[PDB]
Amino acid sequence: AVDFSAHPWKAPGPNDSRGPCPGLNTLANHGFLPRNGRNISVPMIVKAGFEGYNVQSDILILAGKVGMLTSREADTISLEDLKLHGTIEHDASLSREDVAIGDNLHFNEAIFTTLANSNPGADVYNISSAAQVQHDRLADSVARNPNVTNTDLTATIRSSESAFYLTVMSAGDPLRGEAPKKFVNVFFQEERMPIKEGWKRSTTPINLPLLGPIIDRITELSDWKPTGDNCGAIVLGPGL
Amino acid sequence: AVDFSAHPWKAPGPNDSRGPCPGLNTLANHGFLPRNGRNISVPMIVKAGFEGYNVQSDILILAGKVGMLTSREADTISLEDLKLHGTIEHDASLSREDVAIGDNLHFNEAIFTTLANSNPGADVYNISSAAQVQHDRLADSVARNPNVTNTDLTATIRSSESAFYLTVMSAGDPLRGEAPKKFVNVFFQEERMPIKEGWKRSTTPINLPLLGPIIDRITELSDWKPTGDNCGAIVLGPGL
Ligand code: HEM
Ligand code: HEM
Ligand SMILES: *[C@@H]1O[C@H](CO)[C@@H](O)[C@H](O)[C@H]1NC(C)=O
Ligand SMILES: *[C@@H]1O[C@H](CO)[C@@H](O)[C@H](O)[C@H]1NC(C)=O
Ligand SMILES: *[C@@H]1O[C@H](CO)[C@@H](O)[C@H](O)[C@H]1NC(C)=O
Ligand SMILES: *[C@@H]1O[C@H](CO)[C@@H](O)[C@H](O)[C@H]1NC(C)=O
Ligand SMILES: *[C@@H]1O[C@H](CO)[C@@H](O)[C@H](O)[C@H]1NC(C)=O
Ligand SMILES: CCCCCCCCCCCC(=O)O
Ligand SMILES: CCCCCCCCCCCC(=O)O
Ligand SMILES: CCCCCCCCCCCC(=O)O
Ligand SMILES: [Mg+2]
Ligand SMILES: [Mg+2]
Repeated sequence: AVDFSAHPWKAPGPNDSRGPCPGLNTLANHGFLPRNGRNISVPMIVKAGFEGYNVQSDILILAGKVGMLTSREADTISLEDLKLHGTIEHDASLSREDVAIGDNLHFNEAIFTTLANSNPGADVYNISSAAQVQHDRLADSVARNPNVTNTDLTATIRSSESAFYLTVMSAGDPLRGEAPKKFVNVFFQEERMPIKEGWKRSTTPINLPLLGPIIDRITELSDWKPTGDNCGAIVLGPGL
Repeated sequence: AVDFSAHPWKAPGPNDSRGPCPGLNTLANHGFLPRNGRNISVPMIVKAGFEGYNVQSDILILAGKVGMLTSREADTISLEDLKLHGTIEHDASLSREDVAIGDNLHFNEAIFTTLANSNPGADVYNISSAAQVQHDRLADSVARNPNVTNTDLTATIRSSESAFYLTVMSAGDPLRGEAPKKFVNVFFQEERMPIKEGWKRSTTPINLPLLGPIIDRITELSDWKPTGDNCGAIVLGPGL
């Protein structure tokens, strides 16, 4: 009963709220979430992620309610609210700069180069390439950001995000933990579902049982180590 | 204008969900929240706290959305869900036991003795008595619970809770940070608004600007120090 032809991609206008998350931004750009990116609740996110990507309520409720903390409203956010550093938003992003040394909100092609150039010799990104990218992005933050934060929690969130692009933008079974570069690149660079390019919503549900072993393997292959205090404390609201 | 005659106290039935919070339990017991204690949203908490206690949306949105993390639902909790240790629920409670060594959910008269016996020779509890109680309760946990968690965050939450009973159950201006023992005792022991005893909803709004100096003073007088790592990390959801 979901009609993708009734969900065309449209570029956001200058006052349409967009955040640091390509997943939610893409849903908004197709009208699965409000195109203005505002007044978004967790039930709305659950429905949009199901309809758009076949992502299940388990992960979207867990992440969604943490995301709600970033606004001043009782039960909604704007997508831009999610840029709040140290709730979910973190250093060593795949396509954004660290907030201490740049723009933690907008897609940045220079940052994205690392991901774009990963898995040489193949037309997919996969678990080993995803891990290499995480290793390299963290190394970049440690090199260049004097305020870098790197904890078990940020590392887990980062692997979760890599698992998302490998699964949601997959061509075959999302279980395989690989996704066409052509699909993933459109997802990040244009925050668009690559429909003309051949992408289709997964027919396999993407939930925590599916993602968990992928996340853990990405972490394992990334050669991640604690670097500092390692306290997994999140920011509980804006303006504290 | 709030009609308290239309909000009578009724004892919870066997299937009514109740949690570790006397504030929310009392609102449920008067039907300001659903008497069954289920499917409770942050907007419902905001409205109930305003109507019942004149507590404003600043504190209830902030605390409410953190409380939402304790359930598996998109935008509601059951009151019992709030017992989840390490989200809001903490050791050295005023009226509950530490989860590692007892029941962190139900009112416990033996624990409550410390509060009940505080401020000898006055008919109010006040900021100095509240601080002494927090000191003594923490000392008890440090003595008897080898797994005690005691951090900047838990200390702040604890002082916030003491500030709540001093203000919401006040007779005079809540600014004064003192409340009749007869009112506070009914609040904890029966999770009832002490209307027959003479209590009335504050005509002064109770918000973060009002609570903040009370919180800080309680902490200052309590001779507080952190335990161990002093890591302000919360549990982000159940079953992790
Ligand atoms: C469930 C609700 C969601 C919330 C609240 C959320 C929130 C966020 C936030 C705050 C970030 C920024 C982290 C950072 O890079 O600093 C982010 C990144 C990301 N999210 Fe989401 N997200 C959600 C769902 C999704 C979904 C459904 C996808 C699907 C593919 C997704 C894919 C991503 C990816 C790939 C990134 C990494 C961007 C980068 O590192 O540059 N997210 N998310
Ligand atoms: C006017 C509103 C409220 C009042 C007056 C109030 C009052 C209190 C008090 C006095 C305690 C301490 C109980 C003790 O130490 O034995 C407490 C504990 C608690 N409250 Fe509230 N509360 C209010 C709102 C909230 C809200 C909105 C939430 C979350 C949605 C919440 C969650 C809790 C939790 C989880 C505890 C347990 C902490 C612990 O003792 O371990 N409260 N509350
Ligand atoms: C936000 O959404 C709620 C729920 O649908 C609605 O009642 C409210 O009017 C909306 N506000 C705006 C500004 O659109
Ligand atoms: C990822 O693809 C590369 C190149 O095809 C391959 O060498 C590597 O084994 C793959 N890793 C996984 C986990 O499939
Ligand atoms: C960031 O690091 C610099 C250099 O160490 C330091 O002066 C500054 O206080 C830090 N800022 C934050 C946000 O901690
Ligand atoms: C209400 O909470 C119950 C658990 O108490 C949960 O099963 C249900 O999905 C929630 N939703 C509704 C429809 O009330
Ligand atoms: C609390 O009451 C006691 C006894 O009346 C008094 O000694 C003490 O100074 C009071 N403290 C405050 C903060 O008012
Ligand atoms: C296995 C744990 C995954 C959930 C981590 C906490 C919530 C953050 C959501 C991660 C997804 C995202 O950030 O896009
Ligand atoms: C300013 C840091 C506090 C962050 C919010 C956590 C919960 C606030 C405590 C509210 C009182 C209560 O738990 O009943
Ligand atoms: C319930 C905890 C929330 C905040 C507790 C610590 C700060 C005191 C209140 C904030 C005062 C203010 O700046 O308006
Ligand atoms: Mg980031
Ligand atoms: Mg407790």
